[PDB]
Amino acid sequence: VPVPVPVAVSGATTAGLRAQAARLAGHLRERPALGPEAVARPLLLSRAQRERRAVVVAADRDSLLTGLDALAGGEAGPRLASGAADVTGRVVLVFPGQGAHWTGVAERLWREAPVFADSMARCADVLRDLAGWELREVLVDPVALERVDVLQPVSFAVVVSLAALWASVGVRPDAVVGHSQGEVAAAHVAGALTLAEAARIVVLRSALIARELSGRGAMLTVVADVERVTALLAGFEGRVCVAAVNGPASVTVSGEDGAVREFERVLSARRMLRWRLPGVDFAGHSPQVDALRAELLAALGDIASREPEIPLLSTVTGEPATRLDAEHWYRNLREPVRFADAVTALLDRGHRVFVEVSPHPVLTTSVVDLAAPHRTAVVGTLRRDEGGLDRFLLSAAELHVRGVPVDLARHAGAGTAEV
Repeated sequence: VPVPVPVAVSGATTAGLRAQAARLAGHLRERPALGPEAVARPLLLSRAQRERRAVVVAADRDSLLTGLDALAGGEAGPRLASGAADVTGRVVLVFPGQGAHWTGVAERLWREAPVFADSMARCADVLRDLAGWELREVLVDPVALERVDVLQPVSFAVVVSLAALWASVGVRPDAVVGHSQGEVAAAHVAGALTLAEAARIVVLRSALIARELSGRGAMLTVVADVERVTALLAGFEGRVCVAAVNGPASVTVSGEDGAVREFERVLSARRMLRWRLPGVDFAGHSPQVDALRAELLAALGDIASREPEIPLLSTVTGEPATRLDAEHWYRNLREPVRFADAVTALLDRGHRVFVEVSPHPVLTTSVVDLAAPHRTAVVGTLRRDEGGLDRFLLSAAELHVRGVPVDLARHAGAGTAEV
């Protein structure tokens, strides 16, 4: 099977970029034996990367030529990224909460990307000791993944490992932020927790949720701002509460299933958009969590932690994180998620590049909403049913075309073919 490479072209203008695409396609059509793997490296390392940039991520001629023809003709394509190389400022890795996972994610990337494979095997080691089960086996098991005690640790391993893959192409965070469950991964990636200790927290906390909360609640995201959602919760006091504030158009609420379904009727009547968080069978960030507190502090005990090597913006406080002790990890389950606040604090400190480290983008539209009016690059990593190295490289290309430093040449091969 051919391997995907990022094939880069650029111009001083959009019409210059389009003409360069057409010229490359013509060159390839004059040379029938010439593949993307022959030309990709010199296009990156031997050509200026100008103001208007595109990348076609392609493993074979035909798919490269399809991308290039689309680019030349001003059309979008499924493995074509293009943009203005105009973004400057610091880089944030965002780790999302539960609801982005899709069954089968990470298996293909384990086969295709040795840095990701490695991280995933380091995770499997730590999770084997703790949870018994074998990470790679569980990745493809839809029945196991519905269980919160399996899903949360698998999700943690996947996003830690995607972060390692980003680092291998030279995209390292200046700051991190993790929404609810993602805060543990963010803390690890920030250097505040070992892999082992982070994993212990996710494993012990997720097993306790599964025992005490699973089946007794649900969580719902509403396309609306928190002022509006709070108005609509009149009469739902103590039954459905605000659990997260993600942006001006994304607020999540939490409660017992019946009560949430009553609230959905309020929203429906009013033509408001909403959806249940998939795979979430508990009322996170609600008073239901009070009863877990004692067993959680006991199971966690003393946390082995250290000062983060880069800033970790907590979604407990919306501010740089203090002690990451057991009480912190309880509050990361109990208290409303201040995601919008955390992202806003980063925007106000010159962060302009946001990489959601996830199987599928769930918080990117909120980051885009919050960032306005600043010039920013906001990308995800994988998408539902697109778990290949090709999709990862397309995400890396989406940064490159906005002028963010990324080492696409790491995956560009060993080509020496020119012009």
